[PDB]
Amino acid sequence: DDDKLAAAQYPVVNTNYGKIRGLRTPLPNEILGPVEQYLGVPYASPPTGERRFQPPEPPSSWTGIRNTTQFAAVCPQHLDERSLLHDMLPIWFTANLDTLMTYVQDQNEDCLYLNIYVPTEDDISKKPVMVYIHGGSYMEGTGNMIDGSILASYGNVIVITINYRLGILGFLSTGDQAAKGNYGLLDQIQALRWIEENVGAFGGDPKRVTIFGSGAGASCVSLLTLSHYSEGLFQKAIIQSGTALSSWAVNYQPAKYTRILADKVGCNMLDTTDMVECLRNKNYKELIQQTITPATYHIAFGPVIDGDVIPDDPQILMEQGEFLNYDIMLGVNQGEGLKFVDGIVDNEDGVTPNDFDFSVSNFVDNLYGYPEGKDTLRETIKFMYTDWADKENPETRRKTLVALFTDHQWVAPAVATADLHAQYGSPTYFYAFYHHCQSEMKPSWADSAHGDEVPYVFGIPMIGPTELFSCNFSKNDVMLSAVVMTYWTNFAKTGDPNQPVPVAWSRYNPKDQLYLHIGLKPRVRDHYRATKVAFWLELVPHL
Amino acid sequence: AAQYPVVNTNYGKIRGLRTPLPNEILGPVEQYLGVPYASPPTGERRFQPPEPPSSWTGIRNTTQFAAVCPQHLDERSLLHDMLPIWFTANLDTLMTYVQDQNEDCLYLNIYVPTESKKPVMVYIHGGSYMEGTGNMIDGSILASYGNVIVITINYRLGILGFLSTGDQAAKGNYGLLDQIQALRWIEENVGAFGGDPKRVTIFGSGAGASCVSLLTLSHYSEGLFQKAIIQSGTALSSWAVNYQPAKYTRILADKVGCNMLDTTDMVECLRNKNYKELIQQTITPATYHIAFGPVIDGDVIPDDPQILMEQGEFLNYDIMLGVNQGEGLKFVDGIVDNEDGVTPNDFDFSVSNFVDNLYGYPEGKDTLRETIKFMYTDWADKENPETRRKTLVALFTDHQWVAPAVATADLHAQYGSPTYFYAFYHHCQSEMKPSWADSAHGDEVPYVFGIPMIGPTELFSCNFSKNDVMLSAVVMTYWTNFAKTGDPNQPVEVAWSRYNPKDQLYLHIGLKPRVRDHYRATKVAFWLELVPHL
Ligand SMILES: *[C@@H]1O[C@H](CO)[C@@H](O)[C@H](O)[C@H]1NC(C)=O
Ligand SMILES: *[C@@H]1O[C@H](CO)[C@@H](O)[C@H](O)[C@H]1NC(C)=O
Ligand SMILES: *[C@@H]1O[C@H](CO)[C@@H](O)[C@H](O)[C@H]1NC(C)=O
Ligand SMILES: *[C@H]1O[C@H](CO)[C@@H](O)[C@H](O)[C@H]1NC(C)=O
Ligand SMILES: [Cl-]
Ligand SMILES: [Cl-]
Ligand SMILES: [Cl-]
Ligand SMILES: [Cl-]
Ligand SMILES: [Cl-]
Ligand SMILES: [Cl-]
Ligand code: NA
Repeated sequence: DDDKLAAAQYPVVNTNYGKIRGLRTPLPNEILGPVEQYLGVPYASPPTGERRFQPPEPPSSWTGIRNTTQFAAVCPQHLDERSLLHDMLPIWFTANLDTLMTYVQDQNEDCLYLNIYVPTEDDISKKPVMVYIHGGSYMEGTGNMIDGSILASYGNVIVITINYRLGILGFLSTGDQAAKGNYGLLDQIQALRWIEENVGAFGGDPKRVTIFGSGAGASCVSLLTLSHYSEGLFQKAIIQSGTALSSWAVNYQPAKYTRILADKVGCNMLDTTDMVECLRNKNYKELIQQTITPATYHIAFGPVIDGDVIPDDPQILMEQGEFLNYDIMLGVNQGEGLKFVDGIVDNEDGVTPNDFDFSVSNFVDNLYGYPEGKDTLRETIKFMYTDWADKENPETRRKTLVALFTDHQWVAPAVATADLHAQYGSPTYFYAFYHHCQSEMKPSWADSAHGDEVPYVFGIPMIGPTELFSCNFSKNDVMLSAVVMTYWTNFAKTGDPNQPVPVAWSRYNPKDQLYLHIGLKPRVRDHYRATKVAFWLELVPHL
Repeated sequence: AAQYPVVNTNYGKIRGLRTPLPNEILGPVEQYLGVPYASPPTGERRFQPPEPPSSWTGIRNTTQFAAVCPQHLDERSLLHDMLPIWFTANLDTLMTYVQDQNEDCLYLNIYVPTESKKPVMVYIHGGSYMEGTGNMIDGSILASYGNVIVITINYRLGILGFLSTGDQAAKGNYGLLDQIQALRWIEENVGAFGGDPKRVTIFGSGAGASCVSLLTLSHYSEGLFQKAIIQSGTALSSWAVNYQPAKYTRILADKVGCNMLDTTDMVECLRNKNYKELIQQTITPATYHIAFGPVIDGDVIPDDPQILMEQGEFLNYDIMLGVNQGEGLKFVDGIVDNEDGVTPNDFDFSVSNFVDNLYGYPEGKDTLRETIKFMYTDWADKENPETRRKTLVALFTDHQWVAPAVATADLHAQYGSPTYFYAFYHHCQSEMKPSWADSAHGDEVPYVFGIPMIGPTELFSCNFSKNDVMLSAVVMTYWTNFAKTGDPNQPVEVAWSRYNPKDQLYLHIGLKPRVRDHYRATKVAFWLELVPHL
């Protein structure tokens, strides 16, 4: 280096595709060191024209030095704001999205970019790498929305956020060879390949890559641990409030929704090859502006069992042992399913016996459909989710309904995953998350909800302002963020959330079933919601 | 001499005895033993309702127990293995009471304290309708301690009390009608003993509690008592009522040479048999059921007890009822290992058999079996073999005692009739009880009758401490306050709140008595609400 100061302030890295120039970025927090930011790094060719509804290809090489100093365009996205998938998004998701200048007026089908946050800290070795897969129900979001600077600086790990194709463009499938689906997953895989080959140039360790995600990102992470395409690309996974086993994780009726789309957009031809080519040439505004409403608690565009990328049912893939070679941390938040009681809560924060019966009846219609012994099943669910010690209390009735949806959609599938992963000694760690930041939009009576661990994972309380991310942070929030980031980055470094940086988080196994209660008072407990989980995992599959 | 008090009854004068009690600060008691309350149910009056007794001239001695009703003591029986540890598990020391038997057995015993007209507590013994006697309970301590008259009764048992053809040849329920006739006698005569016929409480344990429950639901009981205490039994359990009397009467009649198909001829033939010929026969009912007991006759018991309760027949009475923590102890006989545990195989076997025996085959038997297995598994400690033992005791206790007691209480308290509920959580030290066992079937009886205030007796079967003495005083005060006022808190203690279906307040009775709520509410709702849909 000749101009050593320029080389420090505007660091240049030589990738396999050419040189890029990033930005050394100080962090306002006095005790956090600067990070190098490389924003808008292309990891694949633009999936445009004939590459729409096709797997991603490697990016083009270049000569000279390419600036990677600001966020690239976001993947095209729209979704009906009354959609159940839209209403299940975190309380902070939309407001934070609208903060992004790239989101607001820089959507582009050319969107396969990633963002890299490198600690400037000097190890006097190669740093662990944490790769984040954002949520948003497969339809919305961007890696740009998460600043990985503080996690990187606090943990002395490289943090990478990725953009992958969303919605129709990422997941359209015909259920046959014309459009095999899973484009967004293949994008994630191609990012991980790029990372494997290029992260060494940033001082990163390809042999210590952890993938992590929340919501639909956690479903993606779970699905990647079960695909042969992912092998040798990462060694650890953290799975936050999502799984491969939930009703909205996989689309079992892709052809139906693709046809509904085609007909809304002037592609009424029956031949699937011609229909796909017609959609392939449609202006993308036309496509993403359509409202294709799935059956309740299901998805219209998302991952499919294609027989290749996802060879079979996720339960079967877990039973066959695909994910056993990864160390896995996974968990849930106490009241993920808060939106389940949207509409049915009164001004005294209660629900009526009538509302309860209706809600359970609709739950069974939508999630079980018409199984052997449906009437028995509905009755047994009502019984299990009634508090017989206080059966006239309307506020308790509200709580049990949130519990029903939380248990079924998040808790039982997480525990099933944990049990399938831990059953032969593969390292497994389970958490239940009990804290949430103060937010005026949230009801007083609400527990930790869907997306509420995310501010703690990314160290947002340390950024500076008390009022950010739809939160009002306290000193306890700062402490809890530090606890969480230490566990998460320790895990990335060693596969053990207790090592090397200093309460002991014990390993999960199906026998003792130890889990970390994460809150202001972290503590190891056992058999999380054991009776309700056993209900869903053991009794119900016979009713 | 004052040692031999004479009382004029409506039928003639009787001589009893003034008995000192070992304790000097408990008053003496006058005892009138073997008082006839009905004519002998013999000859043509076998299998007929009881008639009033005959009058007599002069003074008739009522100075010793009369002969008990015929009964066989059989260790092959489950209705025998069911009986309290004190009842029959002590053998040659119970035979003391049951050796002098006679079909002429319609006698009662009266215990009058010597301290206005006194309340009267009338006790109906248990023994599965098949065995026992009032003579086995000495009412002297309860009477003297509570300042109430205590009366124990003998009623026809087994075949002679309960044989029925299921038609008009033998309508059944002779034993219940005996109890009614004793209550009539008491209503008409107890005044001569200083008793108040307007303050009569009936009480019973086990099958005696089932009898009490059934009497609250019979129009024949009207005007004979105002209060009931119902200890560890109901009208609603599988062994309370015989829904198949003709079957078992036919089996008996065939063993004994009464093979006629005409039921009038079969009954008259049975009348001609020696009673010993009858009580000797092994007649084995379906498991958890009875061969000879109360029947739905259309008269004494017009309909299913559930239906009688919903029509409100017992709404006039003030009722105290309860159960013991671990009633169903015998359910796990033979499957508890030397470390007090039960295996998962023995758990699955017990539950499966439980369902075969109590549900037979309802709409969805497999669903039912798997659901019961789920509900009685401790999913937070799935491998613990001692917990597995506890949950089996709980299964049987919940089904046979707790759920039907709560159903009875709810139906009684529904529209504001005074109702009190208890759960009994203490038992005396006994070497033939396992160290891990909770309060079992019959374990409240020594406390109700003040047995710790005398000491270990032959029948009980207990070593007693200071705590047992105090618990007896607590129980006797509640029981006798209730007989006095209808309120266990008032004579003219921890406050025992009324039971209603909303708040569901009950008294935890033990060394630390206290009011709690919603006793085993989840398990009770399982049996009462969900299961009838499975
Ligand atoms: C790269 O960014 C820097 C910083 O603003 C700018 O001076 C330089 O001209 C940029 N290079 C190109 C090719 O845009
Ligand atoms: C009544 O009992 C007394 C006291 O034992 C006795 O003196 C008398 O002979 C008895 N009367 C009879 C048997 O008629
Ligand atoms: C009472 O205690 C004695 C010790 O004096 C013991 O031998 C006996 O077995 C106990 N009795 C019962 C019924 O448990
Ligand atoms: C943050 O708390 C302040 C009071 O300190 C309040 O005015 C504001 O509405 C809160 N913001 C959120 C997003 O909860
Ligand atoms: Cl490119
Ligand atoms: Cl996210
Ligand atoms: Cl639970
Ligand atoms: Cl007579
Ligand atoms: Cl008794
Ligand atoms: Cl319970
Ligand atoms: Na700083």
